[PDB]
Amino acid sequence: KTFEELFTELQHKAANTSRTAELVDKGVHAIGKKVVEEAAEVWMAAEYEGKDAAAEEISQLLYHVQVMMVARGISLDDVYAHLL
Amino acid sequence: KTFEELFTELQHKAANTSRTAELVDKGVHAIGKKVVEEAAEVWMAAEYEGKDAAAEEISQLLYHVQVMMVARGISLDDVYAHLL
Amino acid sequence: KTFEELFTELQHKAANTSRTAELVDKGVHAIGKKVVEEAAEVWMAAEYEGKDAAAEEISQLLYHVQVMMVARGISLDDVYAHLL
Amino acid sequence: KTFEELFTELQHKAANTSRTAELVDKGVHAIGKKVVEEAAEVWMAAEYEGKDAAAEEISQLLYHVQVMMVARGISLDDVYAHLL
Repeated sequence: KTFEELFTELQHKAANTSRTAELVDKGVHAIGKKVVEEAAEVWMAAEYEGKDAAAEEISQLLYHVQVMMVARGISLDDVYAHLL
Repeated sequence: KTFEELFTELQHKAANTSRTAELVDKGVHAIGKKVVEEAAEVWMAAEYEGKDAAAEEISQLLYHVQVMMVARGISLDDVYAHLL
Repeated sequence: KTFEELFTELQHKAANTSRTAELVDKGVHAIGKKVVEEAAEVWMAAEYEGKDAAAEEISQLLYHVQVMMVARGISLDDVYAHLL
Repeated sequence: KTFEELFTELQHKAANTSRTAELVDKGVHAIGKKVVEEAAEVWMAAEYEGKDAAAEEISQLLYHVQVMMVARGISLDDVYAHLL
């Protein structure tokens, strides 16, 4: 249920394709389009929709950011080190 | 050092202003501009820069996403419930 | 060759589908994804690529902005009135 | 009143500062933030607001795209050549 647990789950699913979202294969460009569209959706939901809708969009944004981390070999420690 | 720990730290700093980034006062629009500009920076860094640069940009994005959550009263449980 | 001429060409192609890009049918959400992704690409090219590459990305952005105008029934006069 | 005329007006105002918006001085990064935030505003207005509000946001996006062209030395011919 932790951010760290779900991330390790994604690193394993990326070790290989046709089941769960394999954007890692498509690459940075494809993942970047999603990050960018989701950020706009997060802003949109935060402004016009309810808390639940905003939380759903935020989860999609986080998911794609995590996928981008997996695609570039970035770890939670690398990111956390900067969150300070 | 956990995503959950840093988030609770921000919820407290939002209980009041002029010290650490108080975007919560400015509102959703101000935070949204940041989320959107940071997403594009994340994509840019992921494509042209190194792993560390990408991780720094990602941390900035996550920070602003967390701020947006604080501003809208969204909790980690709300978001995590959707990450599944 | 004028912005105004190409726009009127697009308004006609939207009067009906399967030839040239018919995003008007898919709707605002689909065109919005493109505008938001191209905006980031424009920023990216402007920063890391040459003038021609940046011009190509800018043309893609303008095209999708124009499509959004068509999809929402917005005219050049409506927009131009605000450009002042 | 034409896209081409307003653009030539901006090229002259960029020949020098403190009157009309001088982004050109601040550079690509500052203009890029605007392009990226305006694209999200364009999408937002297109989805939730009226035609006029969408037109106003579109005008702001075009203005900044034009400024970006000025800042990078890109001409209308360069862009128009690609719009085909």
